[PDB]
This record gives sequence, C-alpha cells and structure tokens, in this order.
Amino acid sequence: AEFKAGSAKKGATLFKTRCLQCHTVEKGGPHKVGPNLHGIFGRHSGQAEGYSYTDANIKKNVLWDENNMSEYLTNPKKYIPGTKMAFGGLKKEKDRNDLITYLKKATE
Ligand code: HEC
Repeated sequence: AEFKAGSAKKGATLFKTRCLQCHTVEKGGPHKVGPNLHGIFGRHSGQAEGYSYTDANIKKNVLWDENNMSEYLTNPKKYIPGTKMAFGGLKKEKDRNDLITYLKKATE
C-alpha cells in the first residue's frame, strides 16, 4: 500500500508468468477465468463489461489505484474475502511495483 514506480519490462514478464493465465490487458480483449483488465485503474471494482463477478468483488466497490492494487495483490482473499480469484498473491514489494508499473500502461 505504498507503491513506487519500477521496471515495466520486469512487470510484463511477471504478468505473463503470474496473471496472463486468468487475464488479458488489451481493449476489447477476451475474458478467461478472470476478467479483462482494460481500464481497470480509476474504475470501481466489478465493472469489466461482460464478466460475471462474485458479490464479494462487487460489494467491495474499491476504486482501483496503484496503492490499493498493491495491497490487493499482496493477498487477494484477505483484501476481498469471498472472491473466487484462486491466487495467493505477490509477496515481494519489488514485484508488485514492477507489475503495477506495467499494468498502468498495458491497460491504459
Ligand atoms: C486465476 C488463476 C487468476 C490469477 C493467476 C490471477 N487472477 Fe485476478 N482474478 C481472477 C478472478 C477469477 C477474478 C475475479 C474474482 C471475483 O471475485 O469475481 C480476478 C480479479 C482480479 C481483479 C479485480 C478485477 C475487477 O475488480 O474489476 C484484478 C485487478 C486482478 N484480478 C488482477 C490480477 C493480477 C494483477 C494478477 C497477477 C499478477 C492476477 N489477477 C492473477 C483470477 C486470477
């Protein structure tokens, strides 16, 4: 919850190895198990058009920014209990800073 800009090149590799299994970043991109993440920053949770969220994700109603995204990705089910995101998180703050630096641009 204290994000500092990092390495987008590392962040992209992190996205492929840790996220791309369940997510896409491009505009008009397909949903997988998880939603497409285009426009995720500056948007309240649960609002990927065409995806069906849990009540936990919708009720959380979090306005995604770099800080709360970092806290979320540390341990998703702690931040949003009841969510179906079967993913334990990124514990290393440096990974989260890199990943989020990539996401902010990749979903822009
Ligand atoms: C499955 C194997 C997943 C992996 C690996 C990651 N994510 Fe995920 N994510 C997944 C699901 C099924 C969902 C929906 C959860 C629900 O309650 O409906 C999500 C959700 C997110 C969100 C929230 C989207 C929104 O509120 O609009 C974000 C921001 C997100 N996921 C990001 C994310 C990142 C950055 C990941 C790796 C670094 C990642 N997810 C992995 C399924 C899976």
